[PDB]
This record gives sequence, structure tokens and C-alpha cells, in this order.
Amino acid sequence: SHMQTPQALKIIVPYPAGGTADILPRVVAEKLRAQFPAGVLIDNRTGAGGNIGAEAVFRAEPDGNTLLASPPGPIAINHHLYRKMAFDPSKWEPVTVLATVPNVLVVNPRLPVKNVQEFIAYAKANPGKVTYGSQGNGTTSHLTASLFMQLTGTEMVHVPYKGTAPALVDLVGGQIDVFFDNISSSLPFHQAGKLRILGVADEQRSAALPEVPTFAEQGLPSMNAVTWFAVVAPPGTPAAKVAALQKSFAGALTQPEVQQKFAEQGAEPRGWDPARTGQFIRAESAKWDRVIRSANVRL
Ligand SMILES: O=C(O)c1ccc(C(=O)O)cc1
Repeated sequence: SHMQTPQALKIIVPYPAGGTADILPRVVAEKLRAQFPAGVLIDNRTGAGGNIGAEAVFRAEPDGNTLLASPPGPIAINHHLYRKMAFDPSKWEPVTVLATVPNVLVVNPRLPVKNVQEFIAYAKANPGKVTYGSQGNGTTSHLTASLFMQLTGTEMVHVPYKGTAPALVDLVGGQIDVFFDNISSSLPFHQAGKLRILGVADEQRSAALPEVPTFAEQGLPSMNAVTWFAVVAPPGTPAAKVAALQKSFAGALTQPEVQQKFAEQGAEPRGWDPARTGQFIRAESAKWDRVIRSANVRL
């Protein structure tokens, strides 16, 4: 029979532990363990911008027991930018979006600038010398830095990492000068005074950090850059399986503790149905491609 095999749910996060990509699915997984009695196991599988872990899910059996929980790179973005691809992201089977989260500009608290305009001047004063970390080539932090440079006429050197976690280590350590992270992973550091967020790349401020202005409020209205964390299944996963999984994830997102934890970090829980999720990924893929084009995004 089917029912007599307990099967674990395996969720690959294709980025190092401790960033938002890792934290949000782990928070949610605590509320799914009851429905997957053989266990919910998150594995962090790093490399190639998120494409190593992504490929591993892509090639797994399309039974819904192996899923990718990822930010946009290996779902919507990197196939527009990379020299090659070992899988076809257009064939992901969308399950849901766990959260959307705005990106920010974050610096070390010793950087002698108080706001975005002063940061621009610092970059122009030290042209080609100021370095920006990223979460990897083709991640939203990469493209967000690029959009910033496009809109401001600045020239900064890209230093890609494997994800948020090692980038934040180096920004704290002073080994990079700026990072366009999402708010959720940078907020604890900002609150602690360990890092300093200069602006939020959205049309409104975050309720989690209400005193930090948007980029629009600082003279850069087109500096909008919002990431997200989706769940996708291998190509060919049945529609009713995807639907059942989306209902399980959506149910987790509404649980009070998951709501508290997402809210305190400025992550907006979504839980969108598979169709809406697929429409969103399509629209996002094109939106980020339009950034690649307008901002001359370079590997
Ligand atoms: O592309 C992104 O927005 C993104 C990439 C990596 C991580 C992480 O390492 O947690 C989070 C977000």
C-alpha cells in the first residue's frame, strides 16, 4: 500500500544555515512535523548560487517527499544570468511562497556615513575600492546592489559569498563595506548595534524597523527590491500533491508562534496557493530579468 510507508519530508535549503533562507523554513517545519511522522529534515546544501541544492531537488522523485525551500536565485533569477544551467527552473512545480521580505542596505557601524546619500558620496570618493558582499551570483542581494549602482552612478566591487551568513560575518569583521541583505537577517544585528541599516528598498517602511527610511524617502524612488522564500517541487509532481503540501504549509504559517517569529523579523507570511505562486514566480522572473538588463548585472 501507499499508507504503510512512512516517508520523511526532505526540504533542501540551498544556502548556509542561519540566514533567512534557512531560518524561515525551519520555523515552519516545527509545525509540519505532526503531519510527517517519519520526520521533517532540512538539509543545507550550498554552492553555485543555490543551484547545487536546487539541482538535487530537481532530480529527486516527483512524489512530494523532496522539496526545495529557496529564495529567488535558483527559481526565478540565475537562469537569466548564468553561463549554463543543469536544470530548467521553468519546470519547477510551485507549492507556495512562505514569505516576502524587503532588501536593505547594511553597513558596519564604523563606516562614517549616516544615511544613503552619505554612502553614495563615500562610494564616489573611493571609486572601485568599496566592496559589496552578496549571497552569491544571481541572488537578490547581487541584483539589488547592481540596481543601486545603476540608479546612483556608483562603482563598487562585487564579493560574492555562499549566502547571507558568511557575508554578515565579513561585514561585521569589516572585510566588506556594504551588503544589500534582506531585512530579516540583518534586523537582529541592526537592533543590537552590530550593523547599521541605512535604507529599506520598498515603497513603505518596515513595521519591524519603523525608524529606518525607505530609499524613496531618501531620493531614490526606483530603488525597490523585495525578496521572497518559496517552496517548489520537482517537475511532474502531481497537482493534488502540490495542493496538499501547500495546504500544510499555509496552515503552519497561520499558527501564532510562526506568525510571531516572522513578524518580529519583518518577514510577511504569505501561504499563496499553487496557481498564485506560479504566476508570482513568472512575474518575478521577468521583473528581475528587467533589472539584469537595466543595471548591466555582471557575474
Ligand atoms: O537571493 C536572496 O534574496 C537570498 C539569498 C540567500 C539567503 C540566505 O543565505 O539566507 C537569503 C536570501
